[PDB]
Amino acid sequence: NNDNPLFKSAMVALSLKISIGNVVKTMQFEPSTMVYDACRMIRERIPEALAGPPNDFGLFLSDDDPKKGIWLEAGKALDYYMLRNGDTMEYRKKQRPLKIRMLDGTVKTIMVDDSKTVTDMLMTICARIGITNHDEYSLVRELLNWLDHGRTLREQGVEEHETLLLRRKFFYSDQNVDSRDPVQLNLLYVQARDDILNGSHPVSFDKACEFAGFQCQIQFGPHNEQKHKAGFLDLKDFLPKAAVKQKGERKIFQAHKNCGQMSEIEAKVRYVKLARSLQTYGVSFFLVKEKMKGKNKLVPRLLGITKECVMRVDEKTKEVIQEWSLTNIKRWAASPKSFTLDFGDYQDGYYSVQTTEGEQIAQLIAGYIDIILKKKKSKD
Repeated sequence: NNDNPLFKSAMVALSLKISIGNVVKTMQFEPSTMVYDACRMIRERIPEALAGPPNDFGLFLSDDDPKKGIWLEAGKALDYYMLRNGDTMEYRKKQRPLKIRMLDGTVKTIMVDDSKTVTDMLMTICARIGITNHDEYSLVRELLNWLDHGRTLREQGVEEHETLLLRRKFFYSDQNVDSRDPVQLNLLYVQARDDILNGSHPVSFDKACEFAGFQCQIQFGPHNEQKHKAGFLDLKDFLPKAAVKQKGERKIFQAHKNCGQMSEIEAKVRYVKLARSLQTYGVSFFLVKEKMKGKNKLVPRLLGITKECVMRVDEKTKEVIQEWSLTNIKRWAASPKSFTLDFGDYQDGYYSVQTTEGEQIAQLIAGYIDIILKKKKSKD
């Protein structure tokens, strides 16, 4: 027998455990409290919440599956988040370290906001490195597994120990090549070289050996028959996977010889101009399976996307069977198994093919459209 002089009924307040590091205090909020207000009361009742400027801190609901933890939006109210008495929010630092592979082999570490999408972080990353054309850029895990620009790193399963790659994804505008800025020249070189080498830029066997000849001149200096003889080369470092044939060593060394005493800068300039001169340059290819009239077996075929068109290309000859301008495409739709283009009245029938790349294809087509729309308003 003992009543409680402190008993208060009809209290309709969220009783939440606030977590900051080793510390866990319990605090009371009115459910309709804006999140930016909850952070404010946290800062006024727990001194460990003053360890950094407010803009660096947020409320975070954790989860056994890290991809499912969420940062609460400043503009919402606690009850939007179906909070029940006894739940924990962490008042948590928003900045995480992120490792991007640098051109000199080092890895720069950039602080990025764990609460923002990959689109937003790309501005941060390019500014900290000094890239101007950031809407042409994207990220891949070091390990063409492009990440999703409309989702955070956390919700795609990218862990903080992972090192990421900054690569050019869209080919909308090309600055001129200038031997007077060797740093910029080396960028354009490294970008064209990696695309040839990894197979993003398909090239003939003959051409793949000509690039390799330039790459030899750039990495070893003028050809030296004494040191650059049979067996010298690690072909996987100099040829696309498709191109690796020991017939190539002799062919690469010839091209290397034909450079004579070309300087490393002239070789880089000649490498970039050659790549830019191929009709494959700036085209993203995807492997799809078409259906022919009659033929119940599907034909493998390449789908090429550019800043101007979508293209049906032959898997071997690389010649363009058919090309549709992006302005002739009314809508598209992807599935985990298919990709489909609607052309409106420009054609009788949809274009539909099997591919595991439907979503990647759609993201490329939509990204080019978004660059085009952004460039049309900014020229008005």
